[PDB]
Amino acid sequence: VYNIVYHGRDQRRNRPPIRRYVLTKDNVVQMMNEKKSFDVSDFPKVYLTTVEEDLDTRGGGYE
Amino acid sequence: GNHTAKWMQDRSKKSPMELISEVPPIKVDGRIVACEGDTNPALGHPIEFICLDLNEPAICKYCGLRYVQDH
Amino acid sequence: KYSWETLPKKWVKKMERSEHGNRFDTNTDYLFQLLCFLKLHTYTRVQVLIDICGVDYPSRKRRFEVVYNLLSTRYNSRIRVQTSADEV
Amino acid sequence: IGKVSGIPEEHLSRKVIIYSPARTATQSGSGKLGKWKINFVSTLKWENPLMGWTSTGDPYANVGDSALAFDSEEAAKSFAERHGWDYKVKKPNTPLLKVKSYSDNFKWKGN
Amino acid sequence: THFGGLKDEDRIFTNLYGLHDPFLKGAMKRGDWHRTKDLVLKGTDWIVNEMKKSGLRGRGGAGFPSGLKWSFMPKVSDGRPSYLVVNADESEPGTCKDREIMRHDPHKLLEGCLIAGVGMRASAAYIYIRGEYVNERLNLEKARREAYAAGLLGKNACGSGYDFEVYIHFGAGAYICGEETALLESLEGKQGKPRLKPPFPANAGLYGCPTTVTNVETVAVSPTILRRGPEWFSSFGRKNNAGTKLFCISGHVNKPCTVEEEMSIPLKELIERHCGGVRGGWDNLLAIIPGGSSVPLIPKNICEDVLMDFDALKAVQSGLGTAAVIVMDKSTDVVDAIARLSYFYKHESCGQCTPCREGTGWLWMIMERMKVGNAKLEEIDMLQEVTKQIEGHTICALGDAAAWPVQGLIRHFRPELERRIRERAEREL
Amino acid sequence: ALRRYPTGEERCIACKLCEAVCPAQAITIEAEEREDGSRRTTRYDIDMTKCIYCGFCQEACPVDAIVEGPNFEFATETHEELLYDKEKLLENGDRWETEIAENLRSESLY
Amino acid sequence: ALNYHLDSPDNKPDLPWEFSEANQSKVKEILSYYPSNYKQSAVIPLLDLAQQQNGGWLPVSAMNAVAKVIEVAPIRVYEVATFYSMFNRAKVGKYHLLVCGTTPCMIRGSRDIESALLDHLGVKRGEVTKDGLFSVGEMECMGCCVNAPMITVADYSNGSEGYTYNYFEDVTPEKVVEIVEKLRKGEKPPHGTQNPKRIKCGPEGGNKTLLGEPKPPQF
Amino acid sequence: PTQILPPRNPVGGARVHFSNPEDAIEVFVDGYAVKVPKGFTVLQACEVAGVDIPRFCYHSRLSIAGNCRMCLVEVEKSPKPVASCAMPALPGMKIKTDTPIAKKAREGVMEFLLMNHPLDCPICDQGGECDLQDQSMAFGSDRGRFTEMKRSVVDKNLGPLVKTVMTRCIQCTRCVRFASEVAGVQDLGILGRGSGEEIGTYVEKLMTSELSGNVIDICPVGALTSKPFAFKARNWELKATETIDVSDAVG
Ligand SMILES: Cc1cc2nc3c(=O)[nH]c(=O)nc-3n(C[C@H](O)[C@H](O)[C@H](O)COP(=O)(O)O)c2cc1C
Ligand code: SF4
Ligand code: SF4
Ligand code: SF4
Ligand code: SF4
Ligand code: SF4
Ligand code: FES
Ligand code: FES
Ligand SMILES: [Zn+2]
Repeated sequence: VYNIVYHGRDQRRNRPPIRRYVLTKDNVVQMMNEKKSFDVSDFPKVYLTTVEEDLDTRGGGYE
Repeated sequence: GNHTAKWMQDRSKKSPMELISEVPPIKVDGRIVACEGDTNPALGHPIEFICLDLNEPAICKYCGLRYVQDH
Repeated sequence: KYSWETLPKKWVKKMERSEHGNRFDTNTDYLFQLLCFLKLHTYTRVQVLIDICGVDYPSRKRRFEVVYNLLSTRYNSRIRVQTSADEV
Repeated sequence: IGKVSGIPEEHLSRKVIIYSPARTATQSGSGKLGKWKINFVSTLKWENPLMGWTSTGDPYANVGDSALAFDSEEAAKSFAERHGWDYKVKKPNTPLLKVKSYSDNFKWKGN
Repeated sequence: THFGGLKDEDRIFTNLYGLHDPFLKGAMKRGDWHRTKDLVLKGTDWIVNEMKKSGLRGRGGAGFPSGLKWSFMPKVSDGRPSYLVVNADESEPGTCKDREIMRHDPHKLLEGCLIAGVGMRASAAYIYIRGEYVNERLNLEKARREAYAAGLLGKNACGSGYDFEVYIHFGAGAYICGEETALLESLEGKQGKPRLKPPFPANAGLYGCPTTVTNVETVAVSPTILRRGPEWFSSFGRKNNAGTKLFCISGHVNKPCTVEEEMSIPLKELIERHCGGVRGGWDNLLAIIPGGSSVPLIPKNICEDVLMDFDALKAVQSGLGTAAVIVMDKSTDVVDAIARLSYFYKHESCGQCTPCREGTGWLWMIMERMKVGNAKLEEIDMLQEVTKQIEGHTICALGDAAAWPVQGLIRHFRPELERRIRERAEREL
Repeated sequence: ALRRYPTGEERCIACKLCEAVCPAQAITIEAEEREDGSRRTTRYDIDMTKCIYCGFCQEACPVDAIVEGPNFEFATETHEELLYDKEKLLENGDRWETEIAENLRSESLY
Repeated sequence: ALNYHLDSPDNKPDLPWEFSEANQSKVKEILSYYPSNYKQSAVIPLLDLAQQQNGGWLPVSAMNAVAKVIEVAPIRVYEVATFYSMFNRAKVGKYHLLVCGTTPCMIRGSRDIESALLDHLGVKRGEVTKDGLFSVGEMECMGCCVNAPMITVADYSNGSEGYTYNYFEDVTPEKVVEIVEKLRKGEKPPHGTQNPKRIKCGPEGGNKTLLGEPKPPQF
Repeated sequence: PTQILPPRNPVGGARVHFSNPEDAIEVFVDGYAVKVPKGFTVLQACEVAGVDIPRFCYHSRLSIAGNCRMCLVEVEKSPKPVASCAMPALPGMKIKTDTPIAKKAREGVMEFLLMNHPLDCPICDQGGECDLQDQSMAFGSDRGRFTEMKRSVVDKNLGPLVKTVMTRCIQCTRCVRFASEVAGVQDLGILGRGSGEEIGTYVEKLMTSELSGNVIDICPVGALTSKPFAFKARNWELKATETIDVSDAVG
């Protein structure tokens, strides 16, 4: 209320600028050679969701 | 009036210009007034501070009300 | 992102973003081939074309930009492959 | 790309003006410059006689200003030449940043 | 060492209290105009060098090292006749040390005009008397007519080959016009609105011609600095700060007086010795504004052992301005006093720049609320932040001079402000 | 309904904020310095048919000049009547002021 | 104090106004100080001279005459006349007692000085008395600070001749009312410290520093 | 790493006029060197760098002023935010226009300007086209702590062209400079000091000068507005055509 400094509170404009840098063939062949192996944890995790029958057990039917 | 003759074709109910030019100017103490609106600062216009240095009444632009110095 | 390492570099031709939803602005020729990838792939399984958003930039040379959204119900991620094709 | 664009014939013989809107003289701020806009003259606007409001007949009334703004005279000219309009590009008049300093207000008028 | 003791033969401003004749036949007896012909003949570079060697700092609020300031003036004259505006105008609250040089030995001020003029290659001196000093500028015009009739000033500087004439301008009641970059304009005829610093007065000041604005006390000790020893002058005060400031013990002292005394003097020693003592004893002291009004307070717990020199008072989170020490005892409403100071800075603010023009009326409104207690405990942090919004941004240091009293009041007597606010709260409900 | 100040004088100073905020561009406002000198709208015509009743005009208006009266019962036999004229039919809010002033006095807390 | 002009029969740009004799010479001298051009520099002294000549206030005709004498557009003279505080633009009577009001006076009873002076005279703050003689006007720091409470009179009775801007300092309510009565009786009270036992700007018990006879120090 | 920096062309395509290609001073605007001729104020050294520094009284045609401090960029080694409008670019000077000190200085000043300023934006003729509104909505703070009695000023009669509401006017002095310099008639003035500052003729004096209707475009605030265009329209309704004029042969 009495501390109206804005640039700290700002959200619209208080963001890092877009860093659009070009990759040339050298960079990507370097990256492909650097990627030696796809060990586990270099793989996207699965969104695990199984179904399970439940009648009214959550809270006892009372929420 | 003539401006008020553009939107009002009734010409029997008093034109708003006259309804505001017939209300007396409000005496006050200082050199600046508030005129927040009718009475409730949230149901009137944005508060408009008027200067009363002149002798003639200084109208509030938003509400037409008039204020005089009352020294 | 895993998807950029495996993907043939040529397929993500022009651009690539890294926030507000990641995108692979590709070329129109490699598009359905790129859409063949990210689907029918074990570690990138989208299977769900959410949306195909035409976007028109008159000041570009390739006016339109056919923004293919893609959801991955398996890995719970969303990729936005784009293109660029003018009026003809 | 004028014929495939579905625009009616009578609106592809239109004469446009590819200007760059000058800065609004009232406000000294350049945040709306450099956005070249085609200007379909679209002068024909009468007054619908029932109510006081106006009433255009040209389809290209507003889109010249609204939502159709390029970023360079080359892109705007390429656009107005694809569609087959007779564009007359009106160059933007830009300001000279003439050198000026504070200490010139307190200049000495010799004697 | 241990400073403070200045013997009556070491006070530069003799006839301060107007006991003896101020004009000629009364000034030559006090050594004024003694051998200025030799000094002018000793040259300009020698004068600047001896002023720098004497370590004389600015007697005015700026505190800049004089002499070094006089070396800023151009050496080769490119057609612009270098001027010398003397800042006689003070208008700082508390400051009468100028009022005792314009009258009561003004010939020191005129001889200083001449010696600094030959010092900084000047060609005319415009003693900008404060507007209200009507009797003072009448005495000074009398002494100027004298020094003109005695061949001291005008077409030959005291018989020497230097053409130097002193003209006496006088403003009209404006503390703002007193500023260095605003003196030049208020004297140029325009309003007393400061100019921005990128054109410095030494480069393009009065009439665009180069000039340096000097307070009367700095320009007026210049003669006796040169005639006596620059080593003798620098033998007073601490290492950097050196000289004999002319103080003005202003308020709430049982014997208020302006008295010349060595710099680096303990503030308590000055109070207890010369002006008597803080009304009701030193234990009755509440706060002290050590400089003029452009300086934060001293809450009496760092006022016992603080020295009235630029460096120490700057190190105590305050400033030594015109050294117009304003003393306030436990009986005053210190928040009301600082509210009246902020009202002063609201009144005497030429309004040229937005941070001061508006924020000073704002500071006055917040102070006239907090002196009753109408504020909220977080406004004391708005007031600090408002002052820090005013401080660095204004054209001249008046923005500072208006943010500093309130900043010091907050920093020191925040307990008292908070107490007034809480007492207002409990008064309600 | 275009509100009025208790002492006559249409509350609608012609800022054109509601004409700007209107999503459907229903409100057409033309302004003229009246002889009294205080700005007012020579033409304040809301086109109710071209209007989405979203209350943006009530929010955007600075002085609460335009408000939506709880009427909602104004089905008109002919379309031309449904176009609410320049400050004459929206000036019928004076009848609805007794309810509009109540709703505003109770909503202004939000 | 308005920062603009409201015409009046006493004060309007129609009225002819020009520096009287015994003041044209002062005008010529004041203009002689400053160079041929840049004579605008002399707007403060010329305006103060016009204020002294017209009995204490600056009519618009006076500012126009100063502008003609000084050769700038009258707006620049108007700008300087409204800026500087000493220039009264409405009549302040014959004396215009200026009582300082800054902190070094406020803490030393200057509010009581002003209140006593006001209730004795009977004017709000700056209104001129029905007698047309006196008027009170607050002024910021007047320099007279160690002389703790002060009151400056601006004798506008004669005009540019008997114009005395006296400093009555170290005053008290009784001293102030005495000064005002002795002023309305015609005579000129002795200015300076209204409190003996102290020399001007002195330590109130006899000065403690400047005692030895002045003499040329060892140069 | 093979980045793509934006072009960073001047602020409005402003042609930069070197008096000679030798005295080009090189200053750093946000760590991006720009070559500006000798004598360019920091504001122009930034308008060469595409950085648009918010200015209230600095007009390129008019003289340079410090009547407000809305620009206050922070140069590298100065103790206080320098007003960009008057600080001449020195070679090697590092201008940081968006550093927290610069942004806090801008917010500070835009609070002072909106402090004694009346809430006339709805009834202000220049409501949409306003430097004060568009600098508050872009560089000034989102909230105002001033809750007291704003100062108010009577409306001066400046003729049948310039409607004047000096309460809105921020006393940036731009018009009193335009009438003294470009219009050259010298009728407007900054009468008084402090917040009591009032812009206009001290005696009722219609601006007899032609070319003095442009003070409205000069004015960064509604205060000075076209009385003929009293309120008839808004900054957004007006469809603009870049036509020419035929009244006088200057074209
Ligand atoms: C806020 C402020 C207050 C000032 N007060 C005074 C003053 O009381 N007396 C004075 O002679 N000059 C005053 N000046 C002007 C200069 O700061 C400085 O005192 C003068 O130009 C040169 O004095 P010096 O040579 O002793 O440093 C003031 C300037 C500012 C910005
Ligand atoms: S507003 Fe303050 S800093 Fe700016 S010129 Fe006036 S007194 Fe100086
Ligand atoms: S509710 Fe109001 S703003 Fe919205 S469309 Fe209807 S008239 Fe326009
Ligand atoms: S109804 Fe509200 S927004 Fe529309 S013109 Fe009137 S005051 Fe402005
Ligand atoms: S100039 Fe007018 S529109 Fe702009 S902020 Fe001030 S009152 Fe509002
Ligand atoms: S009237 Fe307009 S141009 Fe003149 S000072 Fe005020 S805001 Fe600036
Ligand atoms: S207190 Fe400052 S002069 Fe009287
Ligand atoms: S416009 Fe450059 S600081 Fe005021
Ligand atoms: Zn109102």
